[PDB]
Amino acid sequence: MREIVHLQAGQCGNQIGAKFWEVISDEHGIDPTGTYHGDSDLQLERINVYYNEATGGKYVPRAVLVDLEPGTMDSVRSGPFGQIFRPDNFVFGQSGAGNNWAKGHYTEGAELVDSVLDVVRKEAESCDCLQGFQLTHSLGGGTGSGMGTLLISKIREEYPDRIMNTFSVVPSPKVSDTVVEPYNATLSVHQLVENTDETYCIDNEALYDICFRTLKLTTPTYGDLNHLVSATMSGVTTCLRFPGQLNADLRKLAVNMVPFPRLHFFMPGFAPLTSRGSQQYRALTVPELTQQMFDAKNMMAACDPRHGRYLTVAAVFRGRMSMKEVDEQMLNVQNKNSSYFVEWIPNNVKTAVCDIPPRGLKMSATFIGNSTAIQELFKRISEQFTAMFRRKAFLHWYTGEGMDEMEFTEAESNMNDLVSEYQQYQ
Amino acid sequence: QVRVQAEVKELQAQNQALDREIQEWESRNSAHSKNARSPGCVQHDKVKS
Amino acid sequence: MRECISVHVGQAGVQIGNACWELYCLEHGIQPDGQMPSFNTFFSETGAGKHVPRAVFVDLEPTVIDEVRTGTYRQLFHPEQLITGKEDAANNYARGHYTIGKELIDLVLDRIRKLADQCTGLQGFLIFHSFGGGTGSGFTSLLMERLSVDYGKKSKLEFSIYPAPQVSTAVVEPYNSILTTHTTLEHSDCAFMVDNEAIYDICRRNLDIERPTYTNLNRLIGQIVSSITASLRFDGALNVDLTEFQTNLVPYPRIHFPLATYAPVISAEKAYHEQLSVAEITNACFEPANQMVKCDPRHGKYMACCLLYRGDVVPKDVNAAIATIKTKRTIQFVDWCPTGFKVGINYQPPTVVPGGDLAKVQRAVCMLSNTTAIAEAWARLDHKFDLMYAKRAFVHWYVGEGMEEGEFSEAREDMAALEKDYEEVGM
Amino acid sequence: MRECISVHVGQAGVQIGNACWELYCLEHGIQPDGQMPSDKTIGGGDDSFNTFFSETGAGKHVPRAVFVDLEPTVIDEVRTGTYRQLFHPEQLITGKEDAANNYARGHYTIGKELIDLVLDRIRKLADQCTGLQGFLIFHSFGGGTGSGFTSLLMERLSVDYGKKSKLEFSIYPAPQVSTAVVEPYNSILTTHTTLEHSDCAFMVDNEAIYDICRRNLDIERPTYTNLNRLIGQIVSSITASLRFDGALNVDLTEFQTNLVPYPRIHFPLATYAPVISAEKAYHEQLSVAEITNACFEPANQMVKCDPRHGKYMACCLLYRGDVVPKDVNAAIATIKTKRTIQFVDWCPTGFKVGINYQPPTVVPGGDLAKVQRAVCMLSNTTAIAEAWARLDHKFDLMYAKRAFVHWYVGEGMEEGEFSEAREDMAALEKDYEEVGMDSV
Amino acid sequence: EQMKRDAEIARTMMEEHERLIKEESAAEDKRNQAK
Amino acid sequence: PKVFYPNSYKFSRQVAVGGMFQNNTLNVYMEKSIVTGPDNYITSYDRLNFHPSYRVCRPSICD
Ligand SMILES: Nc1nc2c(ncn2[C@@H]2O[C@H](COP(=O)(O)OP(=O)(O)OP(=O)(O)O)[C@@H](O)[C@H]2O)c(=O)[nH]1
Ligand SMILES: Nc1nc2c(ncn2[C@@H]2O[C@H](COP(=O)(O)OP(=O)(O)OP(=O)(O)O)[C@@H](O)[C@H]2O)c(=O)[nH]1
Ligand SMILES: Nc1nc2c(ncn2[C@@H]2O[C@H](COP(=O)(O)OP(=O)(O)O)[C@@H](O)[C@H]2O)c(=O)[nH]1
Ligand SMILES: [Mg+2]
Ligand SMILES: [Mg+2]
Repeated sequence: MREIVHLQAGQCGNQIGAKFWEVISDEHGIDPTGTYHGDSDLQLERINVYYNEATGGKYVPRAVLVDLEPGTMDSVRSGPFGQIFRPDNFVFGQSGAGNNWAKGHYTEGAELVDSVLDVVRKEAESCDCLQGFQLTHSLGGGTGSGMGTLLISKIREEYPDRIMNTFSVVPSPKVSDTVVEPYNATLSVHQLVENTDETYCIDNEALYDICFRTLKLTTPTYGDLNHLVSATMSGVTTCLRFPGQLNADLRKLAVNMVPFPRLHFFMPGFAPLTSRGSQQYRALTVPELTQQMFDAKNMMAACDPRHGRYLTVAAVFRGRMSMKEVDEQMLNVQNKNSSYFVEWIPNNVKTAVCDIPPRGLKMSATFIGNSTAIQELFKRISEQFTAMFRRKAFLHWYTGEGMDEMEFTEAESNMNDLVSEYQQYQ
Repeated sequence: QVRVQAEVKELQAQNQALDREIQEWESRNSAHSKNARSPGCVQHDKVKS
Repeated sequence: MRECISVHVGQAGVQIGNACWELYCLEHGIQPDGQMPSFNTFFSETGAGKHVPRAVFVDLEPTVIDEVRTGTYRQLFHPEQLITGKEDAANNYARGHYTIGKELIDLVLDRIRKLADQCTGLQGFLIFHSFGGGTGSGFTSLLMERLSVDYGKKSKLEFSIYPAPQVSTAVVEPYNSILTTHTTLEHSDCAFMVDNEAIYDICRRNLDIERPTYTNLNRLIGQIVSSITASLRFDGALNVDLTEFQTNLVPYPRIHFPLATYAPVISAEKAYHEQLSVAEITNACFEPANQMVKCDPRHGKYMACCLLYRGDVVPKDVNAAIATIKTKRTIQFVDWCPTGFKVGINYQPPTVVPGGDLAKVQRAVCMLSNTTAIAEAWARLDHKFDLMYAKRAFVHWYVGEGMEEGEFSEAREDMAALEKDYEEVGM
Repeated sequence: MRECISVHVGQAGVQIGNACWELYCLEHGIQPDGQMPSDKTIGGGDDSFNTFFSETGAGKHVPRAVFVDLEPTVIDEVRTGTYRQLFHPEQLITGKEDAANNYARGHYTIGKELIDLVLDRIRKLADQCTGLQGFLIFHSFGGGTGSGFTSLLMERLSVDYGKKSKLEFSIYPAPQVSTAVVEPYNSILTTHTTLEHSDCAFMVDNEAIYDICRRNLDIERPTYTNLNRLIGQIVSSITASLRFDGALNVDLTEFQTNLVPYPRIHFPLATYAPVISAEKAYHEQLSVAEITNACFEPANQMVKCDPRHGKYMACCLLYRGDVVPKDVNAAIATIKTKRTIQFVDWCPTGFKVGINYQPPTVVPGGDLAKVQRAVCMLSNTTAIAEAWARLDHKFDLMYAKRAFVHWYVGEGMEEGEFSEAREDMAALEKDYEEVGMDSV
Repeated sequence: EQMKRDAEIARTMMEEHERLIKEESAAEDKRNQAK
Repeated sequence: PKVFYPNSYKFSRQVAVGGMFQNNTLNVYMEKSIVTGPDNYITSYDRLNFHPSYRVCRPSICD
């Protein structure tokens, strides 16, 4: 019907990938063996969107785990929800790219591309009618950023009707690991401004700042942020899986959000995040829930909307919940503010609602934001590409495999096309 | 910050101008009805006719 | 033999049709799985003792049809009638018009053919839809155009949810609403409309109900449709055939968009204390609150007014209260309509749904107004479209899926002609 | 078909109608559920309830009254009391924010959000009338809603309706024992907006009913529930001639032309003569003559005002029970020819007598007894000009040092409105003195 | 019926939160063991 | 050491982690009504919004 074939890339993907199928499978009542032990018959009617049925009534996900050091596949297979995949799908190389885009794009990665498309094209032909794909990855390294730009532009080559959606961790400079994160990130958008056209923006700096104020956590391990990431990639395709009082699938959210075809970088955020000490005293109604979607600290991308102006807003709700409190509450926020929300878009809110909440909650929601303040995240990573590239600090690590000095400049103003296009609409 | 404070004071003055005009229009409409009814009554003139 | 064929298209269509067909099935003595432990206006009969509705359900997203196909009405319909696409229209007039609906328009028209050959005295179709979505604009436009050029001069009535001023869920809703109004301006006999924001206000105010869902609206729309079509099933003092609205309400062939309301919308805890006589309910129809479409009533003058009374009603009460309404000279009727009204009466009182909220009232009125007031809604629905189309927002998807840039413009002018036509027939 | 619209206002108006409407559900056979019981519902020969109660097609009776205040805690004891389902729930208007004992708060600030709303529920109740005999305002000269909003209703009812009767019942602030300090600012500022737009207004002190209870009813420490039974008996006796037929039937429209000699002297004071505790009713005969001689006493008034210092302009005696009218006319000749009871020398006729057949009833728990006949005197004596020489002095001391005026001028009122409504009672203190003078 | 369902759901969520509290006390005692 | 009153701080650290509550939100609040009913939504600046109760003689728009 409306299926999606999942794909991963790199270490930063598989930790979000293996946390994803710990969440989707627990929403469908599926054991790590794969056989169904649920409670409602409604949990299995649209299980064919992500999964596939083997013999014996066992279900296999439609996912391919891609990396370039075989220690990463041993990390995920040995995990709790990790033996579920068909073992003919862990496609990897052996000689690591090693935070080198030019390896993962030109020389090392392209040795493996003819293999990885076969497991892509066999799980997509098993489908009857495609809707799209998924890539979970980052934009800091070279094993997953540069293969990720390979693996999209050679998958638009084949299935360019069906709408593809990637989910990208964009690297902040305030909490950074490697030195050359400008050199991989500011040019990897050259094939993500064009080829996916559905891409989300998650910052590791803002993912910490959720975890100090709202959650108020002491020790945030990397297994709890991917909890927070995989519970909002799930929410944007719950209408596509579960029945809705007013629903909107994946393609419907594209045609109503993006005003012009190169502005598709989003601002996700989960609604009812609350701490374990202040959980009981907190009210759970709908005007309380819109108190928390439109914050500046419950936003997973490290850019502040009040330094910009909103283009459009979606908010996919969940639960058994009324419909005047959806609609009249979000007219209210649009009316009382009226300055961030633009003119010449006379309604700046889209909405939707399912019937089934996430497991263990009375009601939740998922906020999607499309803001014009995201151009300060592109400004603050290209200025750090002015500094290192004037005196040519690190270009020899990637140019032993062949890129002249202007292919970085060609994809500089191709990225700096995108800064000004938010400016002209503000 | 200082220019936004200037516009806040501007819109407060505009608000009090419209509030004064609401008061004057309410008094005018009530006094117009009061002076308009005073000869005769309503619909009993029709029944008597 | 006053048979009508009902097609529900759009999610608004099928979710209204759920409440409509539970209301019609409880109207007669039909138990809901089909059997029975006058009904030939909407139901065919098979000699095992089974009743089959004259209904075709269609959407291009399978889950909203499949919940009907699995739920408690699975044995009501011949299960080929629940038509279902593969890929959703994705809120896209071009996709539901030019690209996606070309796989399913043939199936729905052939099942319409088989039902109209099952029928024998055919009178009209009831097409249930909205002005919000791709399959609620484009597929309905193709359906109406093909049924007009195929069946002839038979009454294709359409029922429309209307886009409110400050209430919408989409962003691009002026675009597809002005497009479906342009291309369905010609081949629908009449188009009733309702406003969700006004039903929200009535649900807050008259019925004492806070936070209403969509079932609490679709029950009211079911009561409206049943009060329209009680005349064909049950006979009364002054019956009104369904063709009579075409020569009655609309004066010029672009003005076929009348409004409606239904006056004793009242909960049990207040209707236990209040009596509701005929003069009371027909005076109560004309409040600016108790209408069902948001237009300011007092800024417009009335053209015609078709009242439908249901239950115990004596005709002199009607004929006195009508002149009582007329003589006030603030309810401005146009100076080229001295007749004013058109009234019908049926004997069988309004019924009650299980799990319901409208109180059982002995008599009820549904009034069909034709006002001049809706020029403000057409002014604002042209204005929002004009605000977005100054700099080409959201257009490139629809132009990649099948219209050039000029067809939005010619629909803009072919809709603005209607707003000039109201000032023409107003002055 | 005759009718009254008993519109209340104020927190001392809802507590009066709680004890007023329980009397009218007992005069008729009406249950608190509203439906008539089984014995009277087959014949249906009685249509005496149409003055006050409506009648729906399913056989339920809903009264004609709207309850108004800005304090949401005395209406919310009606929506949970015994009379939960009698009143129509759209006739209990109730505001969130208070009035808080300021006239100017209850005329200009808060009351404008309810002046439109209550004038739509009034228009329902007065629309069923073939003929409206008159309204019945129950208010108080004490605080915000009962004194401020009442003046806002008077300037909007008469503009709406016009030459239609509107009787008024009102407490009057006591000489010595009152319960407020801003109170004389109100009672001078509510008479001035009632001198034009009220056809009649009765006068009652709660202090004089505190005196009759230690004296006649033989009750020590009376509560506020026992003040609204006495007032509730009078408003029965005024309106009983509409509902139950009599020998001398006297309507509401009869009074307002038959008590006022000059058109700003509409402040008559009233009394109820046979109030006897049920012990002493076993001891005392209660004839028709001796309960006429017991209205003109120096102790059975209801305003603290002894009319020995004034001349009686007129009386309007209304009788109820079993009376025969040879024996009424024997007693009125005694009171005219008695020397002390002063009559103004431009009224040689003097009186107005009314007769009705229904005896007064007994509410269960009421301290009053079942007495075979009862009267209700109505007079506007000259002596009431004494009582304004007490209240208008109490306005003058406070306004000399300008005490308490800063809440009023800040709550949407101009300072000049105390001056013009002070000079206005500098005429009415003289207007009684010109007509009490003997003829020249 | 709706009131009974809502009370039952509230009891289920409070039981789950007590389970979370016990799990975190166990983990802190494990850290104290690691000391 | 018979009695012991030590200054505990576990709740103070537990609440003061991450900085105090400062409100960072888009402006959301409803201007409420004055008449207390579930119906009868009257604000100062949006008066005349009530249920016009049923009238025998004339409709509401011609008072
Ligand atoms: N009365 C009623 N209206 C509804 C209901 N559900 C949605 N609507 C209205 O329908 C409008 C949107 O309908 P559409 O945009 O056509 O969505 P759709 O019917 O699914 O059409 P497609 O998305 O193309 O399949 C919204 O503005 C809602 O107000 C419902 O259950 N009852
Ligand atoms: N006779 C009588 N007097 C009462 C009764 N209840 C209160 N009072 C008196 O009436 C005054 C009460 O203040 P009111 O002005 O009536 O209260 P209000 O009308 O709601 O005005 P605000 O309290 O300011 O809102 C006081 O003087 C009380 O002595 C009653 O039941 N019977
Ligand atoms: N969500 C998540 N992000 C991680 C984790 N480990 C590293 N990262 C992010 O990954 C970025 C570095 O890119 P990298 O993971 O090396 O790309 P790779 O070459 O594909 O492994 C850093 O900025 C981290 O923020 C993890 O366990 N979970
Ligand atoms: Mg749809
Ligand atoms: Mg009070």
